Amino acid sequence: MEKAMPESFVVRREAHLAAPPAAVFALMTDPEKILRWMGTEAEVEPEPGGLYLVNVTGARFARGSFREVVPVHRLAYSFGWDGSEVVPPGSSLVEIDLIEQGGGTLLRLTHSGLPSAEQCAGHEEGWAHYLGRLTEVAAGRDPGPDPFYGRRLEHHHHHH
Repeated sequence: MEKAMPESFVVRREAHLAAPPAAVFALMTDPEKILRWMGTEAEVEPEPGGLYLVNVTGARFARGSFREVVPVHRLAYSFGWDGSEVVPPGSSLVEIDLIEQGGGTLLRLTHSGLPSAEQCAGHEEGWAHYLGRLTEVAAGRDPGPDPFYGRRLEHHHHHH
């Protein structure tokens, strides 16, 4: 009936970036550049040994599980969007692929799993904004939107 990995439900999205594939990887390879567009706390390749991990939301993922790593090319790993319950390893699969093209760079995103419609509708809307925000950075840094971050000469408390 539905033993492991119930149903299928697969979501795929595409986007056109005017920047090369190397620039896109650099953004996901740099923990500080991410804070410029989303991410309140990120840390990658910390102590010797190499370890990619970023807390996109909350702080739940039980244990990491890298499947395949290919810099400036493609990435394969799972962790869930943490948009509901917890989404443990195997419950969903996230993959990002970079393809070089004459007119900008094409980025393909596939997210498998989605055991509930709320996660499907939430992930579809979540990935659209995430991908849309990334395009703004790829086509130009310093995003117009200021969901939380937006430094612009702010006053401060005077000494007393």
